[PDB]
Amino acid sequence: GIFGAIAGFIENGWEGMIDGWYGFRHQNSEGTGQAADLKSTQAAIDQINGKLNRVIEKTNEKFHQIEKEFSEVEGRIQDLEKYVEDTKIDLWSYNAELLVALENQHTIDLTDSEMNKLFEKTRRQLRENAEDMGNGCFKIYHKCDNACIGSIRNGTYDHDVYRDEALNNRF
Amino acid sequence: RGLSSRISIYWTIVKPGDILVINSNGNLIAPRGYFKMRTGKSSIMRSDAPIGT
Ligand SMILES: *[C@@H]1O[C@H](CO)[C@@H](O)[C@H](O)[C@H]1NC(C)=O
Repeated sequence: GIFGAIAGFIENGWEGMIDGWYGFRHQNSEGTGQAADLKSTQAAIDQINGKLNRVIEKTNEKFHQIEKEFSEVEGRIQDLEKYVEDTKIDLWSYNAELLVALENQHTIDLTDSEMNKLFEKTRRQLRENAEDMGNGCFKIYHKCDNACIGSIRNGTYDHDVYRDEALNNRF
Repeated sequence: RGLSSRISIYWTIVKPGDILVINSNGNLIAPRGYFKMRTGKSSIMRSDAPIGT
């Protein structure tokens, strides 16, 4: 999208991730793992819902209106009734087409945004202890077991602990 | 339905405080009374759709 993450520098999506919209896959000494990020998944879902609720909201109630069909040719007044209804329908048809186009463009951009935001948050956590591999993966230059990965995921990672090790392995 | 003759229908609305007056030297088809007028959500539609519960 507009941030270049989804369909971006992130090659493709994971059909295998069924418990969230965004997550982590990791590989370390102990093995490989996958976990969903529920906060950012929620951010996306919340926005999309907000919008969904804006649009799906209560319709307007109308009761007695002008007649829209006619069995006889009457000339002027019927011309006018017909023209008014046709005008209305064209304008609302326009509103709807556009609503959808804009809203959709924005949904695509905001979901891309959420992805990119998670990436950025993580990179910032890792400090000097990892490098951006450009594929949406970080290379972590110290020894990271499942607990450590977890600490990265739940936001508690303390970089200063591993900084010496990592700094050493980076250079 | 048998006739070459016709009846033309007309209506008059009379607000409270006003008065109706009917004057005819003949040909008049006279009202028998009045229909109450209400305002509200009522309307009319042309449809062949069955009504259902
Ligand atoms: C994050 O993970 C660590 C290690 O698994 C755990 O001890 C800690 O409680 C977690 N932090 C939070 C706030 O969930």
